[PDB]
Amino acid sequence: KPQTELPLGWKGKPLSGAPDLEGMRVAHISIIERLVAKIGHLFAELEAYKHIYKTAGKHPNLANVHGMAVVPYGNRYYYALLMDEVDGWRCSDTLRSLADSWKQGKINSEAYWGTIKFIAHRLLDVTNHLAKAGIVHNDIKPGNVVFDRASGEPVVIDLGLHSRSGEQPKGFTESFKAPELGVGGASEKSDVFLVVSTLLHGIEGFEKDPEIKPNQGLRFITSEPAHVMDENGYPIHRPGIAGVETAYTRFITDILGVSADSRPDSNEARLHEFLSDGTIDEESAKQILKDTLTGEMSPLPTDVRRITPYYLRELSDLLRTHLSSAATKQLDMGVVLSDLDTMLVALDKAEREGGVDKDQLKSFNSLILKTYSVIGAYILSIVEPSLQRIQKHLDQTHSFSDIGSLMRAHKHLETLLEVLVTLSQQGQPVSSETYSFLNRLAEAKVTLSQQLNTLQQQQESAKAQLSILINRSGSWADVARQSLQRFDSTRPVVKFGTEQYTAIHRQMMAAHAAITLQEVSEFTDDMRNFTADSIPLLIQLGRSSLMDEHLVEQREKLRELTTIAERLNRLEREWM
Amino acid sequence: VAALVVDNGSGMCKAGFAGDDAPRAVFPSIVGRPRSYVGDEAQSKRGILTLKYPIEHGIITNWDDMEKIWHHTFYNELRVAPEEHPVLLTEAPLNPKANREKMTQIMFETFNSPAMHVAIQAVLSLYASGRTTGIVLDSGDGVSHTVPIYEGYALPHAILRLDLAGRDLTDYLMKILTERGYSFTTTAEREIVRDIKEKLCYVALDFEQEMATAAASTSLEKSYELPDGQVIAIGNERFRCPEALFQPSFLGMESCGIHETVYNSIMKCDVDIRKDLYANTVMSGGTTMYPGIADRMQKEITALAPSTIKTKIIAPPERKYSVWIGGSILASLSTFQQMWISKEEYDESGPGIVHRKC
Ligand SMILES: Nc1ncnc2c1ncn2[C@@H]1O[C@H](COP(=O)(O)OP(=O)(O)OP(=O)(O)O)[C@@H](O)[C@H]1O
Ligand SMILES: [Ca+2]
Repeated sequence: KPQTELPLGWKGKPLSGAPDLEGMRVAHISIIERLVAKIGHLFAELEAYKHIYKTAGKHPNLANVHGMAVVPYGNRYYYALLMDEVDGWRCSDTLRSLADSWKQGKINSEAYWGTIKFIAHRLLDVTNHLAKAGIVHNDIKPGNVVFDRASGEPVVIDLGLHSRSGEQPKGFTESFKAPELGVGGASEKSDVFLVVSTLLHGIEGFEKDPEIKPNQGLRFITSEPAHVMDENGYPIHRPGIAGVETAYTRFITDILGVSADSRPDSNEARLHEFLSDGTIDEESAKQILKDTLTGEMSPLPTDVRRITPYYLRELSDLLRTHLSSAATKQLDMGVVLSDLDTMLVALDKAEREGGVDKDQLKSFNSLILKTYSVIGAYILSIVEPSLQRIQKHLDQTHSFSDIGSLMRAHKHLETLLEVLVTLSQQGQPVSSETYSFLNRLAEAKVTLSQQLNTLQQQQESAKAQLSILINRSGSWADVARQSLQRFDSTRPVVKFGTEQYTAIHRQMMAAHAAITLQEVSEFTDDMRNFTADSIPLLIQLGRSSLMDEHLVEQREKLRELTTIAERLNRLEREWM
Repeated sequence: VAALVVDNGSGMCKAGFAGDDAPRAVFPSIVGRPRSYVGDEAQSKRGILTLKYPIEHGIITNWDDMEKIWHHTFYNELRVAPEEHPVLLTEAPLNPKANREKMTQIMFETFNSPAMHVAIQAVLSLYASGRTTGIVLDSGDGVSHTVPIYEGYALPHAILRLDLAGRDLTDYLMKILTERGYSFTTTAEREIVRDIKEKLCYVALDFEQEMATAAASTSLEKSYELPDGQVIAIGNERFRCPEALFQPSFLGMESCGIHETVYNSIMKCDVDIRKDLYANTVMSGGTTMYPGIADRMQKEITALAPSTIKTKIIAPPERKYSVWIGGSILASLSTFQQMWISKEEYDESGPGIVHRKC
């Protein structure tokens, strides 16, 4: 008999309403035919539920526990906490899918934030409910929150680290915990912290940036872009970064950024500006969650992480272990070629995007070359995806940004080819499959060189037109720069309020803009024609890093000239 | 005595006296119940209220709340006595007859108006253009309409409704501003975003070209100062937001843009009158107030229409009040005082009279 046909039994006296165990069978936590069993601290957890149930009562957003049972598991029999199954998704999966549908326009902004504030009101109602029984949860996080598909309701499902009010917590999650939690006891105001940091996790998308922790709240970048740009000019939200102080940021600040004493409790937090203003009907919110949970789940994003100095060092550490293993003759030849392929993908991503210094890039690139040398001195199914990835890179539209990428890809295919035929020298001979693979590599190398020659020819052409364009600017560049700087010194900005209230302020700008436009009145046609040529060229040159650093410096020279010229071309329409 | 002109919309209510250039009272169509206030005060006291919109997509859905707005309009905004002034109300195209009778009943049995009349909103906008023939693009806060009108008669079979308007655009601007680290969520902040939309947005004549300009440099970026003093800066969101009017896919909708909706309305009319519609395309509503929308509208329709067709777009300087202005004009005519539904007529016929007189 497998354990799927072994019966279950009770340990103590089950709670009122508990089901009959006679017909139940088995398919951490296991599923029972729907019920759920959680396999010392377990018995204290059941007692916590019972205390809550008799002091505060049962709760729709709290787990429904039936009692302690003995279940067949792992060639043994275990004590198991029996509870109703919350059929749906976990908090991380739900909030990711919710935000995803929002961005795709499946729901509008009032539906998204309304649902968010609905979820907040429920969680804070739970922490308020536990506070009635004098019980602190101490471990509220996306893993311990499950949404029910049928009702669209958030349900917290764990009490294993609970404690009474004023005593030390049984445990905590270091990534979400309050500053005072676990030091020096626990409190309701520590649970409120957890609720917010949990929400902050799923709103900002902290799962795409492992270098930051939800309990650190929000960073404020106000004098600089609080965002990053993509390929086509669309701003992209940075997890944990805020560009302006709003009700949302105040909510985080007034809770995650204050001491326990100054921190609001569950009822106070629900009266906050963020949770008071901008809410929707509960059933509308519940309906949105239903539709989300009955739809397609947004998967955990893989390889979405930005290449930072920290992460680049991590990738560097991975390569050095291969170097070390090679010195001790235990080098894994298979995983070192596949790891190197992720390095190139990481390096390409780091080039087109920003952040990491170029000194660290050349250093990281040298480390890759070093690993190649060690591999070479050390002397198919694994290198196959590497060729497929590169071949798809060859069938795309290329830019000047891709030249450094195509060079390294060529080096990789060249190294793969060398490795294969070198192993045939004093090892297994070249097979019919390896042979056909060698020529597929060889064909890609040819295409790689043909395409790389074209790009550099086009680059030299673009570099020629670039210098020609900079030359024309010499007659108006510095004069127009001084004028626009004098104008920008007046701090031009559109003000809030009625036209009456902003009348004097607006006509002051029109006067300033007029003066500036009179000082450059003799270059107004040159600057108009200048941007007609420079903008399409700036598009061709891009914003990514290029090998020719002189070209990069000149490209930014043009970008600054273009910025001056195009703004003056639009200055009348903007402020007059 | 001066007749009253009241224009009830999804987001804003316009009221005043017939014979004036602009409505003297313009306030949000919001009613706030406990857990009662109307308009601005309802917004200022939102902390103890639940705000609702009586009008949805140009159609009244909450008659109890609609009464409070009219009561607020009369005794608080206009500060007049409804029983001493005839009243001209407005209605959306294809407004259900049950709504028309209910509207009639309220003005007579609740506010005791001496006389009333209700007119189609788009038709009043055409009158304010000095036209009896043409197609109107009416676009407000909740609904957009294309209404072909010939010799004073609206053509019901060619009228198209498009659930795409101002509050959708404001909502859209709220989402795409988060990508810049700006998180506006509350109703108060929604109004601020609406303010940003009305001051920094514009319609690009060539969308893909402007996107290239926005990506290449910082030339298109403009700064805005929040009421608390905070300064934000936005870029391509300026023209990406009203672009949704032409590309509803930006809003998750699989429907035609305003330019293609106008074309489809014209193409449902008789062949021999399409020329007159093309030459007299009138724009109405606050949503049509974006800088550059007329030129873009001209461009897009020209691409759809046959080559021989002449395309002319009329866009009045304050077409946010065109409906009201058209109403003020109509109620000022003494040739029109023949059309009012008198209190006597109502007591004789009942609510069902509105189908015969209006
Ligand atoms: N200058 C402007 N630029 C852009 N949008 C504007 C401008 N002025 C007003 N609006 C928008 O117009 C909308 C309201 O206009 P209007 O009063 O014509 O429509 P409404 O009657 O309230 O709505 P509906 O016609 O759907 O009933 C608001 O959403 C507002 O954001
Ligand atoms: Ca309207």
